[PDB]
Amino acid sequence: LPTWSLDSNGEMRSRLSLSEVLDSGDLMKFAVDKTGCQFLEKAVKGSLTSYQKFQLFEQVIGRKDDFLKLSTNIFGNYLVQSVIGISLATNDDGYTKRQEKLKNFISSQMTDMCLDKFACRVIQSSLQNMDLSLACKLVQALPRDARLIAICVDQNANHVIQKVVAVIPLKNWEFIVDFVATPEHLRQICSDKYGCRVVQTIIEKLTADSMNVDLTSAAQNLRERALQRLMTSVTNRCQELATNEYANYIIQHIVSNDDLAVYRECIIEKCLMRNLLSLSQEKFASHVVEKAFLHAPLELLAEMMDEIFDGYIPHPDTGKDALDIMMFHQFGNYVVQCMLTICCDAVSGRRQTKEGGYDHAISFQDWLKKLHSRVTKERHRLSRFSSGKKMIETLANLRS
RNA sequence: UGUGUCAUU
Repeated sequence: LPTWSLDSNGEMRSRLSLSEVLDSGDLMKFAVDKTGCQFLEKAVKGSLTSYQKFQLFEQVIGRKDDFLKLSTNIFGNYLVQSVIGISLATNDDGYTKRQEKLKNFISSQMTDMCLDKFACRVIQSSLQNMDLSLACKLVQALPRDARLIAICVDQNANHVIQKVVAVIPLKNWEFIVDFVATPEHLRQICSDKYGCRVVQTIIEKLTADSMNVDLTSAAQNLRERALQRLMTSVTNRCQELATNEYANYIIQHIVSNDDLAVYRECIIEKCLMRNLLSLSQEKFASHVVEKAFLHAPLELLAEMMDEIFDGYIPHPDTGKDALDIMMFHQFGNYVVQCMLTICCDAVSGRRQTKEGGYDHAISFQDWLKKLHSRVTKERHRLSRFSSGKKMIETLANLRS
């Protein structure tokens, strides 16, 4: 800090005024100092005269280099966000110029700011607070090449994309949806810890659910088309995605959401059906298989059940079947528990059995009887395992 | 007996 602002202890003076700091030309020293910025942050929340604001506007968001330096600073980024807020609240003759300048500063450095731990916060605040027409311009400044992948998978920058999706109309970021849906991009992004979160957020915003009822019908049509395009791409690679350590959450989200029912059915038909035994033995895809059992429409559920009970040839020597394999498998056992719980819920009326113009209770009773018969026959081996004890207890609870 | 994300003074 400037010596004029210090005690004989080398400690920032108390009773310092905002105007002293503004007048001094030393603001940049305060704004990057923990104690100095703390003072500024408190001072700018109080009453400010027109000239105090004018000075803050000039010194904090008025020149590109100082704006970037504070925006990328651990302490200064807070002051930048505060001053942007004051600027937006001050409708004097300088308003338009200030906001255009802010848009220009940010746009010109968009990628670098998004990737920065602190400046990404300035971006997010600006996107939700600036006049919408200007916030849309920021979105336009996002890169469209490999740098956009870097942004999507970045620990900081992914939150910028999530903010865009939250507070900007789809038309402005539809290019991101098309970018992500490119086969090679989808692969990279979905297979990333942060990238998969970005894709899930996009899917959520593109869903015609209770949160989108305020869209005009024209906007709904734009959304439906973008969703259809993204789902086509996801469906084209669902085997790869379902089995992946991160992308399996995306497939689960789609399968689990009633508002995505048509896409749920595509996925089940495209990569799960005929692969249930194999996928049930996978660390990540076994969770997807469970969701499919839990949410499939009755006709597909019947096909799935039929596949487990009768879809596979028993081992030529031992006579072990798919059910034997899954019940004792480290991941498969949870799929079998899921099947049983579904059937018990249905028969005990915890799950609605009417669908497709028919009451399918008879089907659930049938599947339940097959499970009960297997569990009975194999009760001794099953009782050796937590999963087996659980199934035995599940059937015991139903009887009661 | 089996997986992630949810990040600044």
